[PDB]
Amino acid sequence: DSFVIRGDEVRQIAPGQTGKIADYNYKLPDDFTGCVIAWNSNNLDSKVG
Amino acid sequence: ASVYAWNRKRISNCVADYSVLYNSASFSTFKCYGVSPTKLNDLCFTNVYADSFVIRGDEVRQIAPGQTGKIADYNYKLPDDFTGCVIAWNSNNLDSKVG
Amino acid sequence: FQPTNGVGYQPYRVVVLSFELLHAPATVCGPKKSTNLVKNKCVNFNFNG
Amino acid sequence: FQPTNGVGYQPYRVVVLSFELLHAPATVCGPKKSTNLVKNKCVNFNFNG
Repeated sequence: DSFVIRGDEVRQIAPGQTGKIADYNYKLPDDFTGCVIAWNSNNLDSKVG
Repeated sequence: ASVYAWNRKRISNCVADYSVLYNSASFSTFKCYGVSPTKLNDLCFTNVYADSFVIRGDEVRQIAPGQTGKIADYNYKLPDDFTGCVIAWNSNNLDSKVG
Repeated sequence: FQPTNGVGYQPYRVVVLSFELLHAPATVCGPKKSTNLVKNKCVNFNFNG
Repeated sequence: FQPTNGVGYQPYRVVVLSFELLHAPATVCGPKKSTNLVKNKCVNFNFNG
């Protein structure tokens, strides 16, 4: 599952946390068996303006 | 190169298209002193010196005429009569590794 | 997104890998090399996980 | 530098272009294209800057 979020809401991508991404966008099960890989993409996903 | 060993390249005897620098949106800092930034194309210059280095984010404001700081005092000092532009962009992907 | 925005509001690309391991034959495995079959000896063994 | 550091402590690549305008002939000129020479008439001219 690949997507793009902001930095403070990376901590919401984990089993058992709350927030706008966890509630309304992407929810992880509590019995999740797997990994979460997050990296900064300021050069590719940001534009001046 | 690092800021203490900043790299100067001599640009001369060519046609310089400054529009490709200006229209592209990745340069977070584009500050010209003594020259209007949108009027770069019509002017002719004798020679151009391009000085390239890497600094952290709070040290970008010291690359300006008349400013002070560690980079201005010990690493890279611009003259008070400086004519030209400072073009700084984020390079977090290319110059940072985890650890 | 802007490149001047702070790391709390900077883009992060997130890939969430979910591994499911059922009572099914495994199709996703590592590149560990298959050795020759040595039988009739007391060996540690690893047959498809 | 670390990618998790805030934007004060993030890498920025800086190019300083310094133009010198002496009495020497100008060699670095922009992409403006030349026109034909018109003589004996009042014109508005740009002769090499």
